[PDB]
Amino acid sequence: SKMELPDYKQWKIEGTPLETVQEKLAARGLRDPWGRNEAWRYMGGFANNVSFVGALLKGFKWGFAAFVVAVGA
Amino acid sequence: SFPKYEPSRLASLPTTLDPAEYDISSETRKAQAERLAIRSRLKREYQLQYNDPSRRGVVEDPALIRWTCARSANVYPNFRPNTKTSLLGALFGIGPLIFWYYVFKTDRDRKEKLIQEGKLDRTFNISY
Amino acid sequence: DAPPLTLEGIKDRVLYVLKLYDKIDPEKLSVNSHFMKDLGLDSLDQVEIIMAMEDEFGFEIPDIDAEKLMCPQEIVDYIADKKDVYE
Amino acid sequence: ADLTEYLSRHYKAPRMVLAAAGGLEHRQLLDLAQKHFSGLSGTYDEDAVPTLTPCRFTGSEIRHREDGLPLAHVAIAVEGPGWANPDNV
Amino acid sequence: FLPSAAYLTHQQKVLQLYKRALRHLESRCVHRDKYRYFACLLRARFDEHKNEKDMVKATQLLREAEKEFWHGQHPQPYIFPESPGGTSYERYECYKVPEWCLDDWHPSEKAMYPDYFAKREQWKKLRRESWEREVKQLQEETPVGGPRTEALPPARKQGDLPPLWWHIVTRPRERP
Repeated sequence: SKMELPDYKQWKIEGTPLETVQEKLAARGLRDPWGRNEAWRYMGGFANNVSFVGALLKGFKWGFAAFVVAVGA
Repeated sequence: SFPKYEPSRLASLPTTLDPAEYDISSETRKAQAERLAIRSRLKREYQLQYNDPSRRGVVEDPALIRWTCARSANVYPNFRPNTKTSLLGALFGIGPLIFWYYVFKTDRDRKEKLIQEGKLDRTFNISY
Repeated sequence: DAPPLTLEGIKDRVLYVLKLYDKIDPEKLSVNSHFMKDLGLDSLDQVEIIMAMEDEFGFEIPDIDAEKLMCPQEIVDYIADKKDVYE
Repeated sequence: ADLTEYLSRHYKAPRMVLAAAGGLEHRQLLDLAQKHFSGLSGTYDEDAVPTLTPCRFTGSEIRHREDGLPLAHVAIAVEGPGWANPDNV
Repeated sequence: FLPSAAYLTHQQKVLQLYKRALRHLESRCVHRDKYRYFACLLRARFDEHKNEKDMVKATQLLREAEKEFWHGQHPQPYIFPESPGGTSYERYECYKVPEWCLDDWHPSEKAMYPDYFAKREQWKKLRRESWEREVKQLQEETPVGGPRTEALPPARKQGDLPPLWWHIVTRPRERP
């Protein structure tokens, strides 16, 4: 039984929210996070999911063409 | 930085701020150890009379039978008629009863007079 | 509604999420190792390890049980007790 | 036994103060403490430790009438400042 | 109020307050990264005064910590859907027959499942054979008349099982 478990030393965190909070916490003077545990929660097929208004923008990124075809009908 | 959480008959005091768990006496720790000893002996004999494969039936709790006979049969002894018992008996046995009595006579006399005159809704009032 | 589990797989997953942590080395991280003695973390970081694996596996363990883990072998054993990992 | 409990519970190395004055060096007294007062109890019992409960000043009066004395002693008192505020000053 | 001891080892009370404050801050704070920031700030605040060698100062800070925690708590902590009071709390409890039963089936169905019932019979042999002398003698010999604990010793003698194993081992799978 294999699952093959995509391993460590792969993330190398680099991400924008954890990077900003590490820099803020370093300028605060702590420099002791948990680690890179949020990287698979942050990037991959993640990392620029759409905002609120874009979810309503999803409605008309394909329907205008068919609507103008139906008006021309 | 708070009004210090007043306790009440509903306000259950949580085990964080007791604050009696600060100046703990050594004899209170000894009382806690005695409490541990009581629970230890009771669960020990529970596991004695509980895991027996030779045993068949119920656990025969003496304390639950003790509570039930205390709650049902141990009421009438003991008892003495005191001031509080007699007063509370007159308050819960006679008070609301005579309250409903006077309001029923009052509403009945209103109905009796209003049908004694005849100005009721008896245009059709079939199902009496 | 039937997630399969295995003892070696969940052992490798707990070892993996231990290896993800910062201040212990990824080189010397045993299956059978102490926590307070050799890995160089205190009580507080150990309970942070406990909290993170509670958050990942979706069921807490109590502080009356959090006194007495001390090693990943008993962690895998206790989580296997909660999950009852056989076919 | 109760005196032994008093000695075991109260006379404790975290809460005791060695203070001295005169013609003697601070490092000399440090040396004497490092000999003798290093290695005391320093270890409490099963968390049975005292803490200052906030005392409840009621405010009331007591009188002890006893008419065989030549003089009379009358004391009156009100609230205290404590130690921290400059109200004590 | 604990199985093993009577007191609860003050360090552990501090650790309990640590876990409950961290859990309530999980419930307080979404987005997980500002949460990580706030948790590291709280962890630093605890490490500001870790090596205080007193005890009365420690429990005074504990009292003030309890006051600030009870003021700044949260009504619904994020308790897990296996935790007590949570979403499940034995959600699939419906199929929890304890296995003292299943011997009261009809022998047609007992002919239907022969292997499990013969192996149940050999577990029953294993239960009965080690029950009397070793179990009762270890319970009556090594403890004092005040048992003083809740833990039971292993049967380290030569062979067979440590006592009380039946209901502890033979409890259901917790997910039918």
